Amino acid sequence: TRNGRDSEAKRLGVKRFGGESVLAGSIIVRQRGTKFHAGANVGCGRDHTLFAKADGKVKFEVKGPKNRKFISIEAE
Amino acid sequence: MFTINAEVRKEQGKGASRRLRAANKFPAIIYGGKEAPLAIELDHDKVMNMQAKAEFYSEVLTIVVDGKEIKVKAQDVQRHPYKPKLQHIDFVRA
Amino acid sequence: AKTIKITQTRSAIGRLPKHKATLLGLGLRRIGHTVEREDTPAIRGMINAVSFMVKVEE
Amino acid sequence: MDKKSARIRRATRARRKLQELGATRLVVHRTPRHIYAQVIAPNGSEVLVAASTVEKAIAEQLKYTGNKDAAAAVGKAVAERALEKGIKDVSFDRSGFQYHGRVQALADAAREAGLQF
Amino acid sequence: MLQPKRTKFRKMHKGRNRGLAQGTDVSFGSFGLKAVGRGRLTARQIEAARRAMTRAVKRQGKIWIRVFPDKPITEKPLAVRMGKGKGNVEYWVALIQPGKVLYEMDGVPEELAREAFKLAAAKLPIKTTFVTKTVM
RNA sequence: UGCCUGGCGGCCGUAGCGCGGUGGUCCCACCUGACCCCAUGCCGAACUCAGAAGUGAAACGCCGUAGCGCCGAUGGUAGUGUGGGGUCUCCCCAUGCGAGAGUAGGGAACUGCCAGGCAU
RNA sequence: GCUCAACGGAUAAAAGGUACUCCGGGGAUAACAGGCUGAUACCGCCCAAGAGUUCAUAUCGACGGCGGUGUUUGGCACCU
RNA sequence: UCCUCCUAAAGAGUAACGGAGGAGCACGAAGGUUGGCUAAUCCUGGUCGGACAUCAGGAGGUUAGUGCAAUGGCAUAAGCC
RNA sequence: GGUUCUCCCCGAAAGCUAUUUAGGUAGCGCCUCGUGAAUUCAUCUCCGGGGGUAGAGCACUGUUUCGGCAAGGGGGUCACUUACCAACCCGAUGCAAACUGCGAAUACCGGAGAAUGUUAUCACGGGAGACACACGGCGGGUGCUAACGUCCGUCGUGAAGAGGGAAACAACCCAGACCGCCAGCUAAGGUCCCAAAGUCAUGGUUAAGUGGGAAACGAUGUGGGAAGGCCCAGAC
Ligand SMILES: [Mg+2]
Ligand SMILES: [Mg+2]
Ligand SMILES: [Mg+2]
Ligand SMILES: [Mg+2]
Ligand SMILES: [Mg+2]
Ligand SMILES: [Mg+2]
Ligand SMILES: [Mg+2]
Ligand SMILES: [Mg+2]
Ligand SMILES: [Mg+2]
Ligand SMILES: [Mg+2]
Ligand SMILES: [Mg+2]
Ligand SMILES: [Mg+2]
Ligand SMILES: [Mg+2]
Ligand SMILES: [Mg+2]
Ligand SMILES: [Mg+2]
Ligand SMILES: [Mg+2]
Ligand SMILES: [Mg+2]
Ligand SMILES: [Mg+2]
Ligand SMILES: [Mg+2]
Ligand SMILES: [Mg+2]
Ligand SMILES: [Mg+2]
Ligand SMILES: [Mg+2]
Ligand SMILES: [Mg+2]
Ligand SMILES: [Mg+2]
Ligand SMILES: [Mg+2]
Ligand SMILES: [Mg+2]
Ligand SMILES: [Mg+2]
Ligand SMILES: [Mg+2]
Ligand SMILES: [Mg+2]
Ligand SMILES: [Mg+2]
Ligand SMILES: [Mg+2]
Ligand SMILES: [Mg+2]
Ligand SMILES: [Mg+2]
Ligand SMILES: [Mg+2]
Ligand SMILES: [Mg+2]
Ligand SMILES: [Mg+2]
Ligand SMILES: [Mg+2]
Repeated sequence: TRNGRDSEAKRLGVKRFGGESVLAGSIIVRQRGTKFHAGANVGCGRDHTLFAKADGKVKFEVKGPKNRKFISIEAE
Repeated sequence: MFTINAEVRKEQGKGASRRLRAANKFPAIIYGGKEAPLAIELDHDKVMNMQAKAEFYSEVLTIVVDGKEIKVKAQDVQRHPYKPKLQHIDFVRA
Repeated sequence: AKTIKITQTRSAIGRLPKHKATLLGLGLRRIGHTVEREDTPAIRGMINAVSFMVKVEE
Repeated sequence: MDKKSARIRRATRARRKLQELGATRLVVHRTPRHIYAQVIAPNGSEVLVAASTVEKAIAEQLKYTGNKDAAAAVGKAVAERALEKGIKDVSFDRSGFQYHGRVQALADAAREAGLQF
Repeated sequence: MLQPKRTKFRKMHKGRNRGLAQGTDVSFGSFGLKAVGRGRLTARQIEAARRAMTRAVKRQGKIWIRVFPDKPITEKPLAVRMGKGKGNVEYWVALIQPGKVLYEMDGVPEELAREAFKLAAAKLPIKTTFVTKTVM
């Protein structure tokens, strides 16, 4: 029937990009599913938020037989 | 037996290639085998007329470049979207 | 580095923000103004962004 | 899924977790005739110590290489070999086999001989 | 008269019509009618032109239509103000870019195809030209 | 050191699929037996245990092979940042960036750790 | 313990009429006329299957195409 | 009021009485963990049995499934015991 | 509605969010003044990043046409068959804001470095104003790719900006006025007279006052270019 509706935008996306130095706990990407997967020193929260488990530099990689995207954290 | 006269291109890319066609010439390329591709420029009217005979697309042609003869076959052709004109040709070394 | 001279050749009025900011970085204050700068890739890069409104002498 | 591809699937989760944890794993492989044990470094690509029933010093003292007594012998031997190299804390990677019977005989003996897990 | 039998969505953004055509060669028949200009062909236009060329050959030979009007066009009627929801779908067009082969034909002599395509072209809102099959 | 096999990784299709050939001393596999440990929303299929009569049939591994997948230029084409222009629904010029598809072509993976069998 | 859903929730508690009307304001905003537009209207043309015994275009013309006017039905809300 | 997608111009955000839908609940297991498992669809064969029930094989390979809209995820499953 | 002397410095907004709110108001954004603080910020260069847009493509989700193959359905049997329709599949061809087995330019985040920039940056504190925007360019939704229409994004200008040009003409082009000059150079735009500057030079085109309004379409107007058919076995 009638249209006219939408919902508030959820501000998903990458918060820290490659190379960026972050403190442990910092959110690196908000996403709805695991577009990105947690790599070394990176954790996955219940809404698939990836966050730093250690102080260091953000590092995006592509790994494994499925060519999946992973975010890890390098000590700096 | 078709004989095509060509010079090697001094430039490359979109700008250079459009300037060729505004000058009644058009780019082409020769590849195949051991030698490196050879970017060239052709006279439009001369090759337009030639390629209006099925033989062009099935015979061994000879391109003459700096008084050297290269034996080729026509391989692909890009035509203008709607005019009786040629935009580009691939030749493969025969 | 080696020194080049840069002159502003058109008005800054009506230009893109990034271009104004690039003129500021060159230190050009007005049409006709000539400025002595070092010949670095960083400086050449600013000249290049606003090349349509500056003249270089080397 | 055939027996093997099925087992590898059964093994993937635990191995990723151990990989994540950076653990030194004691990896077991079982066969109808033989059983094998490897202590592999966290990089996943270096074997620090190993024992199995295909090596003659071990199979020689064994009735049948493919049973529980043999499994106890292999486990005990990796443990010893491992302790002599300073290796003590590891994690068990049952590699998709049930923690049971032979695998468990191997595990129990490895612990018995001072290997910590 | 051509129309999609069903669609995912009823209505469509206006959008734009930039670019050159894909499908610029005579790929089925012997001769083709090609767009030289840019624009919209309605289903009624496509039909009017198909009829004309088909009279012209006395339903001999064979005819192909390379375009399909899959874009729904809406309109607001008289005495309605702006807004209050998007208009109602009234008809369907195909978006045409320079170079699109519109119709193909074979099984007739070239002279007759040119005539038939001449009659058809007089029904269309975009300039066209007559084209032939080409080796490669 | 060389061939062969098993395990664990790197790499993530130039690495896969198919088709043909090929291997069992060893390893692997099927296999034998099953009261029992243990198991089947039924089933010893699977999981599991005790084994060694048979076979490499299947699977697996190796070698071959361009039907397919995959990779893939050069050149042109499309788009586009900045500046300028036209007949401004769209385009053109200068400059910089420059695809996608297709073409030639590549391609029957590469590689580390440990262990076992064989040979010189 | 509130569908305080008018969902940052004026009160625990509330519908209407005014052509008998009134004040403060707005061309911030409607009705007339102007203006912009020209889908619609009106006028003209392009193609020509067909009507016209025969014959497309004397007189007309299907399916479609392109325009001109400002001129109807409207759109807008720029002036008052 | 709230959620999902597009408009939205490849970071976030972004309007209209723009284009499409959904929520105002459910669940003590439909939560936790250990252990295990793997769809759809099609072809062939098979009592009653039919285009379609349950059985077997083969192709297929997640097109299934996810309490519910949409989108993003999901095989190490997040799906199923 | 009106709000009264002078000079100087800086200099907005017409947006977000909430509002019995919508021409009101509040917080934030943007202005000013003061205090303090970092190599704080900007441009460029190199370095480290994620993209799913333009474009393309058609494996996916849909849509689409031609050909092959085909289960199935509609019709005739009194199980078999018909010039019918036929999904899937194979080959070929297009279309997509809510398609993606591809994918830019730009833009954005981060590191480092020089030059430049009257700190341009951030923090706290005193004072606000503003929350009717307009046109133009680009990318779009809506509308008819109608509107001096309407709604977002982004830049420019007007607003709050004089001067030169576009006859006149906020919003377009050039350009930013501290004051004085009866000096000089330029910008856009111009140089026969009104009217400052070429009745300039050189090679062409046009004959329509085209230039100095308007499409499909029509035509031995005329200029340039590359080919072809017939022809002294006599062509037109
Ligand atoms: Mg260019
Ligand atoms: Mg068995
Ligand atoms: Mg075999
Ligand atoms: Mg080859
Ligand atoms: Mg390149
Ligand atoms: Mg690329
Ligand atoms: Mg490419
Ligand atoms: Mg490819
Ligand atoms: Mg060895
Ligand atoms: Mg409210
Ligand atoms: Mg009365
Ligand atoms: Mg009364
Ligand atoms: Mg009054
Ligand atoms: Mg008004
Ligand atoms: Mg009026
Ligand atoms: Mg208005
Ligand atoms: Mg008036
Ligand atoms: Mg975005
Ligand atoms: Mg963006
Ligand atoms: Mg669940
Ligand atoms: Mg599990
Ligand atoms: Mg059946
Ligand atoms: Mg000032
Ligand atoms: Mg209230
Ligand atoms: Mg970079
Ligand atoms: Mg596109
Ligand atoms: Mg078909
Ligand atoms: Mg402040
Ligand atoms: Mg307000
Ligand atoms: Mg407002
Ligand atoms: Mg606005
Ligand atoms: Mg307006
Ligand atoms: Mg004002
Ligand atoms: Mg004037
Ligand atoms: Mg000034
Ligand atoms: Mg004068
Ligand atoms: Mg005139």
